[PDB]
Amino acid sequence: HVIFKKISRDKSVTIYLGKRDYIDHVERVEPVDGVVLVDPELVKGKRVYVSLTCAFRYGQEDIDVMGLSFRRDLYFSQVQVFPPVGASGATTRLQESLIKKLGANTYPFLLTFPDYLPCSVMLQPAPQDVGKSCGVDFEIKAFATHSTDIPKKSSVRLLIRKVQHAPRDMGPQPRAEASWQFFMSDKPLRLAVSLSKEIYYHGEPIPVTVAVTNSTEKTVKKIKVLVEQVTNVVLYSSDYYIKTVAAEEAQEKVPPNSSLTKTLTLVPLLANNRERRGIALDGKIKHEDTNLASSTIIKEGIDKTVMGILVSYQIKVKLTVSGLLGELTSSEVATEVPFRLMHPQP
Amino acid sequence: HVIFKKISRDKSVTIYLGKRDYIDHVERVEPVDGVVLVDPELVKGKRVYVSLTCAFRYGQEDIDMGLSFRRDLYFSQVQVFPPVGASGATTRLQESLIKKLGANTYPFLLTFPDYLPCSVMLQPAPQDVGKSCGVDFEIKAFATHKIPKKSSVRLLIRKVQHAPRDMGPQPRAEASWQFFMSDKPLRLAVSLSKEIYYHGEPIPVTVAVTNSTEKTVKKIKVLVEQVTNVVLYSSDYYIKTVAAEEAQEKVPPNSSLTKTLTLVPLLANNRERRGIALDGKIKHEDTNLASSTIIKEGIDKTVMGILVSYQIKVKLTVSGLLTSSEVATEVPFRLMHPQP
Repeated sequence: HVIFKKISRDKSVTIYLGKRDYIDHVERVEPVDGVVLVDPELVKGKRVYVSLTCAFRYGQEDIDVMGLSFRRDLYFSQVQVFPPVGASGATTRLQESLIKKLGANTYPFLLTFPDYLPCSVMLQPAPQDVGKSCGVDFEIKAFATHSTDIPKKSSVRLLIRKVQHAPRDMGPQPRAEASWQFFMSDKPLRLAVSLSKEIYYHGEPIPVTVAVTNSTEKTVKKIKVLVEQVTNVVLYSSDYYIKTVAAEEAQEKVPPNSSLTKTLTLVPLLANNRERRGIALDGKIKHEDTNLASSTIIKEGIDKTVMGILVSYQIKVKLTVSGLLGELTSSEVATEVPFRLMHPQP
Repeated sequence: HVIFKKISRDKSVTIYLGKRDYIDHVERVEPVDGVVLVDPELVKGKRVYVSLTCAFRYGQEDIDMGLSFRRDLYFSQVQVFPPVGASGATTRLQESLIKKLGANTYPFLLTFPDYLPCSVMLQPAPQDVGKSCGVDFEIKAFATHKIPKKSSVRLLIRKVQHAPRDMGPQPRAEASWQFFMSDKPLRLAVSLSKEIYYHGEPIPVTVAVTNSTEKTVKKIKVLVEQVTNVVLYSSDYYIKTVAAEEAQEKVPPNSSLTKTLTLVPLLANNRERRGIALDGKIKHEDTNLASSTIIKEGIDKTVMGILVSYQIKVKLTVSGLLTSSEVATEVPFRLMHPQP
């Protein structure tokens, strides 16, 4: 979108990139295309490498106590860029323009993503947690190696994002119908759930049309619709945990042998969901305001399991019915229907 | 398709067309291009118009007798005689027919707008002896002094859709359920082979079910459902099962099963059934089940007529701890004729 630079401490290696965000489509991931500008006197008789790193990070910064920092590399790849051996391969329009502008000391790099990688997802801390941080982030590091024996001064690092957008074509209209049976009763309780579409945007309302046809003597006390964020953490073992994001309930109760068809609109927002621990968010560039994490789309039929933070969404409708032992005691019937919460295509 | 003619009863107007079927590509509909041969002695001082008409029709004959309903969903007409100046843009078909027939041929072009249905009829029951319903298209050329019936000539045409070049995503539907006592879930997932299927082509329905409840899934049943939308004065719906298959396998508590069942929706298995949507006929010939209607996205006017869509319904019979619970989810697909 716009060309940005970062110069190393010793001013030996300068890195150039065209964009911060790199879009993961299901079929293919957008490659990291860029150039490095070197000072030939400063890089005389040393090798320069450009690396791409995907890291699972845990920060902890307690005042007066300790500073513990944890890191696990899910991906690491590097290509040599200096000294040049022959001509470079296929170059992008961005790379060709930048070599043309800067000069002869400019050298291109291309780092690619495989199929088994997550996206830039961070986890929200509580006000109980002052220095705690958790998330998956992507890094490009250009470094020189004076091998007369890695200097920190020659190395220059820059944060990037692997992002997913909403697909060109929408999925099926997500809908489910259920007919439940009780202790001895011949008559059933029927529930039908329907959403307006498969994919919703951040801030967009979700019209959940719910159609309950109660034909029993049982009274439906309240009907509750809730947006559930399914957060999956994969590292050594796969760990699923569910959190409620947005919730609304109808004012009307459903009578015995009577039906109700009501549509309920739910808006999931981070502005309503602040201060809660473990809420998955879309990864920041540098300390800016963010939203709730986008739905992760994984490539089908891949060999290796995807590690990191994987985010799923679902509409749950809960029905409290008057169960056994009378009207005073109650039991639950539920339906879960998944959906995608995603950013629009630019 | 070859060139065909129909002559007026008084032999005043002869209409020529190159084809009967006109393809509704979603972005633009194929226009009706033709010519009209006229007799100048019989048409001296008269005005000739060629019209295109879309009509919803209903017929009733003999129970206790005659009733016919008609709604013109579309009407447009163009004047051809007497000619004022020169013709506009002409197709190669129009130019070839003007040269071959001579001086008294006049071209017509009648275009379709975006909001129109396709040629869809409805199948009657065995007992329904004189009952017929459907949306049909008409081309009519007529002379005007007051319009005589003898001077007019009418000719049936079809608005048809074929399967698009670009196919949509692989159709997937997931749903989970929690029962009355147990907080344990039952998850059902459905996947299809294709987004678009052809007439006669088998549909592989891959059903995946993971049981965590204390309850047993007795039978798994898959249905091909024809959804028929009749729009005139209000939007009305009815759903009819076309093809049905059930698997012999049952799913126990704390178990998982993935099964793939094959269904072939055909009219041959669905004859003698009332309300079944069918692709419109030319004249009494054998047809198939109606093709899935594709409507242009973001159009201003509501589409009237008979609109046909297809869906895969899978329902699981879940036995309790009197009668068993049923849980179901739906997934759409398209059933269409292939590209010529």
